[PDB]
Order: sequence, then structure tokens, then C-alpha cells
Amino acid sequence: GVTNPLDPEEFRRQGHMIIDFLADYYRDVEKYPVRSQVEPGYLRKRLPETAPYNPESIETILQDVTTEIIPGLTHWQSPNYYAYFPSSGSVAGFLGEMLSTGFNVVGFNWMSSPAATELESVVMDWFGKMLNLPESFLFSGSGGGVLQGTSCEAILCTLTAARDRKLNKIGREHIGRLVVYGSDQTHCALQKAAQVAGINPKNFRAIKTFKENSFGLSAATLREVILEDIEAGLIPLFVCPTVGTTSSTAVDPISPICEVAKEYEMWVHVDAAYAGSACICPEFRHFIDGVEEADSFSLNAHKWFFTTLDCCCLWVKDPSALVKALSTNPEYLRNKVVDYKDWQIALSRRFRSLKLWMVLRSYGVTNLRNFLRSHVKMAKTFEGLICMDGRFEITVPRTFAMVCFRLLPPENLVLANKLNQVYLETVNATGSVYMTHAVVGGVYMIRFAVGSTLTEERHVIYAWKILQEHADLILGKFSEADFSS
Amino acid sequence: GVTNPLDPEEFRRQGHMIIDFLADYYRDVEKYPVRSQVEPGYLRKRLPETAPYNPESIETILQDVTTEIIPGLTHWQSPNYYAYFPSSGSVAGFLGEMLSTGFNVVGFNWMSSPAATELESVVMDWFGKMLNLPESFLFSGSGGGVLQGTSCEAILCTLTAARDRKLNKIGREHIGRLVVYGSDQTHCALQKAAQVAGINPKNFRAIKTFKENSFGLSAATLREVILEDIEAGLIPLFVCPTVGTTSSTAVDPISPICEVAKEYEMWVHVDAAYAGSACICPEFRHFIDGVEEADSFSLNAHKWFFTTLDCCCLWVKDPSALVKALSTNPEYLRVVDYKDWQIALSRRFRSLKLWMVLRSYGVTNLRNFLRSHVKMAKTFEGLICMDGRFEITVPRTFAMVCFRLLPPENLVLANKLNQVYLETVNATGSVYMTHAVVGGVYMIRFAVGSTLTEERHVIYAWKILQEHADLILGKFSEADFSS
Ligand SMILES: Cc1ncc(COP(=O)(O)O)c(CNN[C@@](C)(Cc2ccc(O)c(O)c2)C(=O)O)c1O
Ligand SMILES: Cc1ncc(COP(=O)(O)O)c(CNN[C@@](C)(Cc2ccc(O)c(O)c2)C(=O)O)c1O
Repeated sequence: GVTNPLDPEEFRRQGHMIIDFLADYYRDVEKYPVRSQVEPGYLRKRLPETAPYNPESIETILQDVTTEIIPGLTHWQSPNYYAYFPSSGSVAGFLGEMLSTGFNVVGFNWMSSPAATELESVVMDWFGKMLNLPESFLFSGSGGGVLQGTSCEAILCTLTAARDRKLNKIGREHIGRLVVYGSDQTHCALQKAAQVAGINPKNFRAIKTFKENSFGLSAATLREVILEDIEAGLIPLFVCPTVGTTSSTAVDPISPICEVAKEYEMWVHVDAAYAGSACICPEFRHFIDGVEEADSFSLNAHKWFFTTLDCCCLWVKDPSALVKALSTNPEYLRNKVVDYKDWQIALSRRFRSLKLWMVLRSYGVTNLRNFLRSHVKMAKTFEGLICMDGRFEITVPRTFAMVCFRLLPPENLVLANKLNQVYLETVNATGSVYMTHAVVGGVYMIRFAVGSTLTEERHVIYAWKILQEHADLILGKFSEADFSS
Repeated sequence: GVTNPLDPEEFRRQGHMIIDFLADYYRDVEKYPVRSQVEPGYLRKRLPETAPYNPESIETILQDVTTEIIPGLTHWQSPNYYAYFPSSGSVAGFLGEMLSTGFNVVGFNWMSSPAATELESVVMDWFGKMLNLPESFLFSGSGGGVLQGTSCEAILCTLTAARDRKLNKIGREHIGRLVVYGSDQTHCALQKAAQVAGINPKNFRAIKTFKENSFGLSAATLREVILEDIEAGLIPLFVCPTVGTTSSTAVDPISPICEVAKEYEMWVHVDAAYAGSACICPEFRHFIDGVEEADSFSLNAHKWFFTTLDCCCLWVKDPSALVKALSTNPEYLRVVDYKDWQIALSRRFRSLKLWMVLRSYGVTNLRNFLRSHVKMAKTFEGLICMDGRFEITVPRTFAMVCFRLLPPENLVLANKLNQVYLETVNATGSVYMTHAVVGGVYMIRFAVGSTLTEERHVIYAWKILQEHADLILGKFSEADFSS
């Protein structure tokens, strides 16, 4: 006897085990060290080298999940986790994938699941109006929205949409002259997107940012660089302002960047990946002011909107530009029911809209706003606690729920960077908290970003006390010779 | 106060609701019409225009799933679903993504979750040895395997690394001379991959296939086209032999194609998205014979390996080529940085999906699972051969039959006959199959693969095909299809 792999009753049986296994996880997630403490190669030695010929009980697999898999996790959901940007999830977002995985439809056209395409077009207008985007970006007006996996894939489709738009006008042999623009703080997804699309690696620009502008891109400096490319015979094509960069959570001013990009007929993709979600709150919406002149806008719902990884939201003014670059239909039908596969790189589309649908319904706009707000006040609190300690300084202004700081010693920039390097890694090696760094403007600053869904105010104070405890211990036995190397 | 959106008790309470909800769905899934019967725009009318300002009870949400979302589903998981290619699911694969959604870790480097990277390299060697792949593709030898979301992006990363392999030898100004090769049966993922990767639209070849070899690509025909392109000033770059094409499950001979591709220093990517999973069985492994002389191999483990959607398995012989092409570190610089093997930076715990499926079912049963699918299709093929008014159009290779109803200029007539006949079967909502036009002949595809599909469902589908064959042919007139 061999029970069918999709037995409804065995599905129910084993399914409840995991739901209780994961509920127990979120309950006791505080007890593991946040950053994993295993050595590289630990798993190849604790597991067999071949697949088993006969079945293994789930009660055995779940046990090995506890002893082999779990010690090899860096607990992104731990309430004492602040590294990088949040992997923000929720119950509503979790059950979104569960229904999407249970149904297991492949929405590569409208017929394969009408609801999997039409619902995505509804909730992208829900989230559009919440962000108060102009009618040019959503389906009520003359635009559209698509759900994908990464911003990097979303930036790519946009880049090739802009690229093909230009090369269709002037010719394909000029791909070696197209230039892609971003600041030196723009995330490395823009560079990778350029590399894949056939953009020349010598034609990728990392415009310099200064501390005077808090490391935001200067429309003056950008246009300076463009004139160099035009004088050199290059074709400027694609510029990517960022609202909430990865290192110093810096913000670029889009309204004068579209000014410059309009002059030289460019594409303005605006990349709020992390910080885009906070713009559903009126007090933060000013950060994407000037997005009405850009060609596309990108935010990542798994970073700061409780929809589980992965879920990336792309809005475009001209969804036909993606159709003409990504559809495999002949080039005389792309200019003539939504076929969302022509808006992205993934043909086998997933029922990703169920995640967003359940998050917006199960919490509503009012509570969804306060969630993001609470993460901002918690970091705002952390920023104020830093300020009342004369041993720390704030390196750059806080914009959205992430604080950058540094423990100054009693050029010394080399010395203050080795101090923070040793101070940070000592706090991180305890396993009690986890937070990363960034070298911005030569300074070595520690990044404290609050966003874990299970993070409460008591955890920020716990991290503050641990930062203070090591501050005492590090500076108490201070000696330049220990850090002057 | 305000309940936390990740409360353990609220997680577990609503978590068991959906588990019962889906087990209920898998029980009654046979009652819905397989192909959706809603009209375009049905859901914008039944739903609000704005997101709610106040939370809605999970109980009320699930009622709108049954009454508004389920009518808009084409039941890929129905036991009577034979359209396109299977969406192979299983309990184990479901628990793999739910375990990987509960942790919800981002695997963009080894430290963000070592097990997310380490486990991915064990299961891909488990699989690799299970398909009897050469040691050149495994981590034990001198290769490597990476799990990606789709084939279109797996074919991409190899395409955008084969290009970088050659363009870094001859200079990047020759991108307009690189030719991408495939048959006219090769899936449109190769065209799209070449489109995104900068290959010129004029330089995509869809080499012709003939019925004389069941529409598999001929290395002789491939070589004729290559010399044609060399004398045109072009540079042959990349060939993609397909094992089990989407239209008629044709097989391109891999070994002679690599022979031609080594003459002209080409990249041979084997596409086995559907068929590859069946080479676990030693009696099927001969289809990817010659993969030892290729550069990359890819199968989708959502079509025929019970891992739900999505799970694509790429085995590259030289993982340096991907890294050197997809990493963003300076070119003088390029543990496992798996993100440098694909287009996705924030990578997910796909390994659990493939881990549970291999572990809880075992090698012995997994073969019998695929063997069962093939055998049911091999039985449906035998039923067609007893009804004298049907014709098997092309040889059945894996678990999919291509048949057509014959009538009692003639091709146009018969092609219209099967179109009307097929859509009358599909419109009942009882069963669901799709078609293809291979060699100008309209044929019906019967793809057995749904995990819930038993033998009585195939026999049930045979009866319905016969009741409509009796029906359309009983009142046959040339004029009804001469239009
Ligand atoms: C500002 C910005 N834009 C784009 C991206 C890349 O998009 P993606 O990798 O999702 O496709 C980033 C990347 N940010 N990634 C982090 C900050 C780490 C990270 C944290 C939480 C997540 O949910 C993800 O996916 C990544 C990194 O350091 O690389 C970005 O910041
Ligand atoms: C032989 C072959 N190679 C590649 C692809 C593209 O892979 P992906 O789209 O997964 O990146 C295909 C596509 N096949 N897709 C179907 C058969 C529809 C389909 C059926 C069942 C599924 O689980 C998926 O994902 C798609 C099509 O007809 O296009 C392919 O056949």
C-alpha cells in the first residue's frame, strides 16, 4: 500500500503538525542566538550523501529540522534582529502563501486562473491609492501594476523596457552606447540589472554623493556627468533614484532628477524597496514627491509590508513598454484581459496576489499605518537614547525606522573605524542581538534598523543595554595600540 | 491592545483553519468545473474599489475565497486536469514551502542562513546522483547545482554567461553577431531569454523540424544553418536541445548536437523542464544520454516532481561562468555565493521543498509515482487505438498522448473538426485538455500528471471523449467545418 502523495486526510494530519511546529517557533524564537554560530560545511557532514530509497516519517524529518536545520538559521524573525532590512511577515501574509501553495495554480495566462490575474490587478490599485500614486500608475487611469519576486528582477524588466524603447527608435547596434545612471549609494541590483540586459560594464555610472547632501544624489552632479557622456558620444538612457538606500537609508530627490532626465529623454525608475511602504502614511508621503514624472516605481512588500518573502510591487506608466520588450509574440502584435507574463521575466507566474490581498484585508489601512509607525518611533527612541550617551554619535539623519551610529574613541577615522569594527563584532558574537554596518563617506557606522514583526519596545531597550554594556567594557580598557593596527 | 501580526497563538489558530480549508479543497476539488467559467472582469465588480480602513475577520475572508476566488480558478490540482503540463504537488512539497515561509529567511549570503545554502547543495547532489548525472555536474566532482524559480530565468543565466564567456574573449562590441539556436518546437523561454540578454532579434534561429524524425532537432539541419550564419558574418553561440518539448513531447538527440556545438565552441543547455524528472527511472535515463558532453541541464520540479510551484533545478558544469557573469563585484575578483548563480538576489529556502519530497517519499516510490503516470497515459493511448475513428499523431515518450479525431483542404477540414470537438469537451467543465499545431496538424494533448489523478479519472476522460465523438460524428456534415 502506498497512500497518494496528496491524500486530503494525510494533508490535514501533517499540516497541523507544521502549524504547531511554527507557532512553537515564534514562541521560543528568542532563545536561539540570532546570527547562526555554525562552521561552514557543518551540514554536509550531518546529513547522508544520497537520497533515501524508502520513505522517512515526518516525525523524523521534523526532528532533524530542529537539530540540523534550525541551528543553521540566522533568525530573521527573531525580535532581537536588526541586521540589513526587515524580512517583515505576518500571519495574514503567511496564510496568503498557504492558500496560494494549496491551490498551486500556474497563472501564466488569464485562463489558467482568472482570479489569479484579476485579483493582482485589484490589489495593486488598492496599494496604489494607499500610496496616493497618481492615476497614471494604476488601472483606473492609464497605467498598471505587477507583482514579482525581487526589485532586481523588477528593475531589470524596466531597464530592458527603456532599452528596447530607445533601440527601436535609433537602432540595435547602439546598445554599446547606452548608459545607466545611479548614485554610489544605489544598491548593486541596478548594476546587475544592467549587466544582464547587455548594458556595457564600462557604461555604468556611480555618481558621487556627499555628506553635505546626506549622501543623496545631486541633480546638479548627475547632469554634469551626462554632458560628459554626450560629449563622448554615449547615449544616456536610464536613471534610478533611490528613496531609502541600503547603507545610510539616504533619500534621493526625484523631482529635479526627472527634470534632468526629461531634458535628455531618459527613464526614471524610482527605487523605494525598503522605504516605499511607509509612504502610505501622509507624514512620509513627501519622500516620493516627484514620482509623477518618473516612468516607474518599485517597492518591496516583503521588506516592510508584512507579506512574507518574496513579494515586489512594480508600477508603470507605460505597461506596453514591458509588453514590447518581454513578450515573445512577433513585434507586429506587441503594438496591437492582462497577460502578466509579458510584464516580467517569469512565465510560470505564482498566485502572489493572495499574500497582499490578505494583508490589506486582515489589518486594514489604519492598523497597517500604525505598524510602520511603531517601527519608526522605536528607532526614534533608540536614536534619542544614543544621543543622551556622550560616547556615541549619530552619523547620518534618520529617515525611516533605521538609525546609524558610531562609538567614538576618547587620521583617527582609521582608528574610530577599527573601534566600531571590534565593538560591533563583539556585540554580534554574543547572539543576543544582530546588526550590520556600512562604510559611508569613509566613516564606519553601525546600522540599527527596526522592522522585525515580533519586535517590541522591550527589545530595543535590551539592545541598547547590551550596546551600553559593551561600550563600558570596550572603552574601560582603551589603548590606541590595541586599535592602531 | 493591538494584536501583533505574528502572534504565535493567533498564527496557530488561523493556521489550522486554512489547513482544514485546503484538505477540504483537495477532497471536493473534483466537484468544480476544471476550467474556469467566469467572464473577463468578473472580479472587479464583486470586489471593493479601495482597501478597507478597518480589519476584516479571517472568517469573512475565507468565505470570499470560496465564493469569489474559487470560481476564478482553473483547477490545476483537479484529478481530471490534463491541460498543458502538470503542476505536480504533494503534501511533502507543501510542508517544504510552509516550513520555508515560517522561518521566512532571506538567503542572499551564506550567513543570512547557512542551512539555506548548505542544504541546497546536498539535495542537488541527491537529485544529481538520482538522475545518474556525470560527476562533472555535482559538487562532489567539479560542478554544481542551484535551485531557481523558473526555467526562463535558468536558461537566462546560462545564456547571459555563455555570452560573457565568448564576449570576454572577443570584445563586447560583437554582441550583435551572436546567434542563439533552437528548434521550432523549443519553448518560447529561449527567445525571451535571448531577448532580455541582449541577443539581436534577427539572430534567433528556430531550426525547422520534420515529422520524419518526430519533430526532434537534427544535428545535420543544425549544422547547415550554422554554416549559413558563419558566412553571413555571424558568430554561433548557444544551442538548447529540448527533451520532451511542450507541444508534442519530442526529444532532440543531445549527443550529436553537442558534437556540432564543440566544433563551433558553443554552449549546450539541455532543457528537460517536464521530462527531466522521469530520468530517475533507469529505463528512462537514456533520453538525456549525451548530457555528459553538454554545459548545463535544467528541469522544473513543479511539472513532474511533486514540489509545488516553484522549483527549477539547474546543473552547471562550470559554475564559474555564472559567477563571472552575474556577480557585481569587480571583474578582477570573480563557501557558496549562490546569489551569483542567478538573477534573484533575495533567495528563498527552496531546498526544504526538494528535501521533504525526496525524504518522505523515497527514491523507490518516486519512480513508481512517475511510472504510474506514464502507465495510465500508456493505457489511454491503448484505448485510443481501439476506437477506429481516432489517430495517434506522434510517438508518446513520457506520460502524454497526442491524438486527434478523424473525419469520415482535407487538413483544414480535419483541423477544424478537432477544434470544435475539443472545445465541446472542455466547455462541459468535466475534463480539460489543450491542443497544439505540430507540422500543420491540429492534435489534442492528453497529459497525465496531476497528483490526485487515479486510473478511473483517465477512464472517465476516455468515456467523455467517446460520448462527444459519437455525438459530433453522428451528425457530420462537411459544410459545418468547411467554414
Ligand atoms: C534599496 C534597494 N533596492 C533594491 C534592493 C534589491 O532588491 P531584491 O534583492 O529584493 O530583489 C535592495 C536590497 N536590499 N537587500 C539587503 C538590504 C538585505 C535584505 C533584507 C531584507 C530583505 O527582505 C531582502 O530581500 C534583502 C541587502 O543588504 O542586500 C535595496 O536595499
Ligand atoms: C520544455 C520547456 N522548457 C521551458 C519552459 C519554461 O519554463 P518556466 O515557464 O517554468 O520557466 C516550458 C514551459 N512549459 N509551460 C507550459 C507547459 C505551461 C505550464 C504547465 C505546467 C506548469 O507547471 C508550468 O509552469 C507551465 C506551456 O505550455 O507553456 C517547457 O515546456
